[PDB]
Amino acid sequence: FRYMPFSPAGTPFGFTDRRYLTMNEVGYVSTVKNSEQYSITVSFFDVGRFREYHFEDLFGYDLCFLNEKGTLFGQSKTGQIQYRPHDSIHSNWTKIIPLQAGERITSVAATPVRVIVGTSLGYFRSFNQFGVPFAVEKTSPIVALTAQNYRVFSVHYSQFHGLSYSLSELGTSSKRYYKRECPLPMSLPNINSDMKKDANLDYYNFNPMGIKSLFFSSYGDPCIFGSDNTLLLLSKWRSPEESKWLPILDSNMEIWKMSGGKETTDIHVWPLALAYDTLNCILVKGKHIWPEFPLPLPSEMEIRMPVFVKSKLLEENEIQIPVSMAAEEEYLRSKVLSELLTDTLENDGEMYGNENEVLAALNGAYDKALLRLFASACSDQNVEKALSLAHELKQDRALTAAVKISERAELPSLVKKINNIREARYEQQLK
Amino acid sequence: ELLPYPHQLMKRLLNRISMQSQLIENISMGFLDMQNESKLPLLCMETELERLKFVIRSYIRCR
Amino acid sequence: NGLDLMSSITFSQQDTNNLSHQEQEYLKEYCDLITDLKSGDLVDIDLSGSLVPPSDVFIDVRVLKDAGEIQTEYGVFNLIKDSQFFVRQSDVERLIQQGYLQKI
Amino acid sequence: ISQFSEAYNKILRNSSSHSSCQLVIFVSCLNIDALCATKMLSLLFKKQLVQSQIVPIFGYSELRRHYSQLDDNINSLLLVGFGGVIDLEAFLEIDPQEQSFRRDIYVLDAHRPWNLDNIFGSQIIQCFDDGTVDDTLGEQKEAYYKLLELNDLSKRKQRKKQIHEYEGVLEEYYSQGTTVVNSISAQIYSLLSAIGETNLSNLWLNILGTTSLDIAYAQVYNRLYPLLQDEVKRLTPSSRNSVKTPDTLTLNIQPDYYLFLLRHSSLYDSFYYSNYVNAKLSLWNENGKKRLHKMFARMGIPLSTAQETWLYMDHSIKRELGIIFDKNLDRYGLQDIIRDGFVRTLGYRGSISASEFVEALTALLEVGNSAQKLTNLRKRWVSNFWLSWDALDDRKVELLNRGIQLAQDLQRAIFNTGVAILEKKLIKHLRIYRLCVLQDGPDLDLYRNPLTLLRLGNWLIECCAESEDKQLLPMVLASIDENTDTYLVAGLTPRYPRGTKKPILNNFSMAFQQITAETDAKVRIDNFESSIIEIRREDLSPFLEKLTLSGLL
Amino acid sequence: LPAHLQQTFSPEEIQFIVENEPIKIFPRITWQLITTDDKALNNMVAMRSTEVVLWIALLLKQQSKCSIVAPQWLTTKELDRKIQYEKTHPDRFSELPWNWLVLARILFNKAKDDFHDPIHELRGKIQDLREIRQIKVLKGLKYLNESHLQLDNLSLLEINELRPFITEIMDKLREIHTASL
Repeated sequence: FRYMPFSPAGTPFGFTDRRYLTMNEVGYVSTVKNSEQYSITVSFFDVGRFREYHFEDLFGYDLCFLNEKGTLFGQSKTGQIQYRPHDSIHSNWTKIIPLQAGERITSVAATPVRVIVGTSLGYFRSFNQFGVPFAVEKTSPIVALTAQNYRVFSVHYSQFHGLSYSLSELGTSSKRYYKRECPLPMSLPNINSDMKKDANLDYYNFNPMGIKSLFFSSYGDPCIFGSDNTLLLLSKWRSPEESKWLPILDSNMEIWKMSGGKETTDIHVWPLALAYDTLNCILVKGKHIWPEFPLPLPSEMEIRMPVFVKSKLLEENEIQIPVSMAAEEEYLRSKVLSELLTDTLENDGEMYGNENEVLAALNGAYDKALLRLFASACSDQNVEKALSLAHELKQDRALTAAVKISERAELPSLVKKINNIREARYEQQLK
Repeated sequence: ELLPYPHQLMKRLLNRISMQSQLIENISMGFLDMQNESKLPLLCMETELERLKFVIRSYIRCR
Repeated sequence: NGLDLMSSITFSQQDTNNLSHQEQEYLKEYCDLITDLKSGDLVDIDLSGSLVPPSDVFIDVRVLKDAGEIQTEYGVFNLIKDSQFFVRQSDVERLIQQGYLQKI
Repeated sequence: ISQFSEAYNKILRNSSSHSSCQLVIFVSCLNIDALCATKMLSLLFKKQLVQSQIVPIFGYSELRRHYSQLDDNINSLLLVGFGGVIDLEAFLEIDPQEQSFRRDIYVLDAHRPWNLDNIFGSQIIQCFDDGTVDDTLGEQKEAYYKLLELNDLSKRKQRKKQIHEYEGVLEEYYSQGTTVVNSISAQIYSLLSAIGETNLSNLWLNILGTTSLDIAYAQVYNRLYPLLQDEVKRLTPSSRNSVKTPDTLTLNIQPDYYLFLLRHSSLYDSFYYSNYVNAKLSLWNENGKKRLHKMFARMGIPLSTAQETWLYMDHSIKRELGIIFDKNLDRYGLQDIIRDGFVRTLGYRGSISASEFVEALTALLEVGNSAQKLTNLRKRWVSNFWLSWDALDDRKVELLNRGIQLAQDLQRAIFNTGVAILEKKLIKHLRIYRLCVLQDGPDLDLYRNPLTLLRLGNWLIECCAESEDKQLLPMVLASIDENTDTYLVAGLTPRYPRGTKKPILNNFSMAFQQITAETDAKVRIDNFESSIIEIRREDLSPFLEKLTLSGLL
Repeated sequence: LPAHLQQTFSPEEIQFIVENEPIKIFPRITWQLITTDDKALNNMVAMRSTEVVLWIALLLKQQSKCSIVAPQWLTTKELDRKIQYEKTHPDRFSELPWNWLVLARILFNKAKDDFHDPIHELRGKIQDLREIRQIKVLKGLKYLNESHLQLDNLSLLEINELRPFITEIMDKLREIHTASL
């Protein structure tokens, strides 16, 4: 199985002689080939802070990774790498990584204190910001890399194995592992016989794994977005035996609801950045799923839990969702977000300074959405289902509101059951 | 025809337009003495007062 | 009503500047009255011009047909002949109505 | 010594206040490239939100009456190309006041002779010294460096001769002719790329100034044939045509000709300046007024479909000239016609290249309007300069064609008298040069403003651009319109028929120092460019007698 | 004492009452705003919405350190459904953004080169809708009764343009109706 050079959010050439090297929340890096060489132009979204520049390439650097401090270039054939800092304090440096026959650089990464270079045979060579070489480590072949200023996240895959994930940190004294080669059940792309004449064949040839984009969240949670169009977020990463992947977004249901129940395929989702509530994307309209020259304006898309029926939405009728049906989806969305925000503040603390107002508003909407399902259970005379819903309340003021819904529904036995929960929580609080 | 001149609210903010003119009066001068950076917070404050000052300029002339 | 050398209401229609000279004392009794309406405001609000609303804060302005040194207040702008500016908004309002600067 | 990013940030913090901390720039109007460099600098200062003040100065003697009299707290003066030759610090006294000084100018000089004090011994003159010349007279590390500090009867005697050895290398230097080696378009556009601002308007702007020097030198822009190519490909907006977009300003390349302004119009008045091209061959009127009638009146040139035939289906005929001159290539071999060139479009409103575009800017700068007449003459050229600077918007359309229809009569005006002074036969090769004095003809008014005079010479240097295998020396002309015989006399450069190997810049400015140093009997060098001076009527005849013997080439 | 344009507004201040309405942005930057109607924030976070007033954001776009999101009805796939509810209803105009015409003209000066393919489509999809409104307005005024009208959905601009004549015709005919008795 021949490998391919992978980059974050990279697009292939297609039917043109120009393409994008990389793309992220900082900006985008594109190249223009005019019959003999490549012209790399790096443009940013924030014109005020940094200045747009360009240069001529004489080596053909196709591998790139962009962070807040510099730009790293790499060559998959000769093994020559180059790091270019944006500020004028540090000078440029050039070093050539020795590569054997067959072995090629598939993915590169750059942090401000460590340099990560990965190969097709799985050699892990790490360098610092000054160029001092460290110990050489031999592991599984790396096909995908992502980082946000401190850690190394590697994805492994071979011909006699399957997709996995590893989480490590390059400390000052030694390498410490949070997660060591745990299996990742991400679905592989199913190329059929009719795809050989399709116009989207060029995207899968440059990226056989189907990994469109992958990045870390604003609060430190690992995220991945494969070819199955489902956004996966890693929950409970501080505990290796308790780590779980939770799907909180799906593009396949959002396109059908916004288009009025149609079956078109000209609308897609390209992930750029996600800071706990909205995935930034570009609405690409056309046959190709990859962007080209000039980028449209970014839109906002809030996350939604993929829990719907298809036959029930047609009978009840932009497609609109009723009150009663949306209470189940609001309960699932708020429960996942409140648990992750609580563990982040008790272990890492504040990051922006306004986390307490977000947590108070999220916990208030969590108890309010549960009361809508609680009112529906009392109307259908199901006293037993209403008892289990009362135990999921967090705030003490939510238990008082549950009594008033029960008295209005003429259920005196349900009223006394709420008071037993109140006496049990006060006893545990005094221990 | 003419309407009752709501004098009560007018003098209430007529104190305010004196104050923020004096607020930016010192804090620019504090920025000159500290200049041996950000040019945002001056320019917005300068334009915001005069636009409200523009409104009452028309409002008393039509009287 | 007074923006730059007000009482020079001369160089202005001499064949009728004796006509309205009987009306000048009527005219200046507007002008005297318009002064105390400028001062009798308890705060400093302009009543001399600036009727069009402002839009932006940076306006390219050119000059012609004028010379000398003017604008002793709000920083001297050092007006030389036929030389454009690029300034903020509120300064030129007392000069465009004066008729020294020409084009916005 | 001045890294390009450093001076920008340094000049940022020095005047960025919202008061009268006004930095002011100066520019000459006597040069086209001097304009276009400044225009792009202003607009980035707009979007970096700083207050400014722009003043033109047309005269070198005027500089005292525009700076040295009106200053209050200007810390940041800026200037475009004025003092490569004469030292301004000797021209204007500035005493050292308040090592970390209180007011610092820059300079953006574009000329070949430099001034050693302005780079070495820099305390207020922060010049643009970055990777422009790495060999800034590299032998100077001991000449002035031992001139600064200057039994010993035999030792100091040798030491005075070493100073005299240093004296000669400062005597042959500061005695060279001048050009512009590198355009001011090249520097500031490279500076902005170090900052990295992507706008095709900039890429449309910077190529204008280097296009202006296509008629003054040859191999300066021959170095820039790659630097035009890479940028239009690296700043590729699109791979497709993506048609019917009224915006987006698409950039391409198309071939083009010395026969000029064709895409704007007139294959009719091409007939004159086709004979200009045959004035580059062997004639001015005679054979061509037969010879043109094999290649031209082949098609009668219409009235309505000539809006379409010499706009559109002249592409069948540009191809046809393209398949005429390929068989005029191994046989004629005259390669002043086929050229690579550059073009732009606006989505609509016709295709306008940059070859003809510099032509409209020259003529529109010209027309478009004791010692009491020169003041009312000098107030004109500043004013009509001003209506050309705003020509770089889309907002000027029906004034853009005004210069266009102005240009195609001015050449018809200038050729009307050039054919006269030929047939008068008043060019006399005396010994060194040729002298011509236009004592009086018709229409003398269009020779006060000197920008027409270099073009008249540009036509006149090419009448003598035959073989001429001895005496390749340009001319000196003479004309007078106004009182007291002002006589804006000027010199030209010799030319090469596309074969510069010999270092031919100028010899006259060396002699212009000599005659000005003799008697000061009403001679003037108040005009800016050293290639133009003035003379009195009774002094031009002893001028040449001083010049026919003083062989300084 | 203007004495020039008194009975109506000039077209330079009708934009002045609409610029003081807030919309949403995408911020980029990190005291800041004490402008008596401020809501200054801290180090502001990108990839998020915020109700910000308009005129400061236009000034924030000239220094170019933020970006704008268009309002939710500014796609071409949305305006088409407006043109069908009116073409079946010649009685009146159906559904109105209420300040749409002055909103686009501000939005076409470095607020157009941000959005995803609006040229040769959006000015197509607006200038048609201007006249369809004013074709509707020509049939309405022919049906003029005495002292009672029905204008339900009009932009502010046509209100500044129907204004200075619609008064004095019905006012001058108010005399001959009333002074007859």
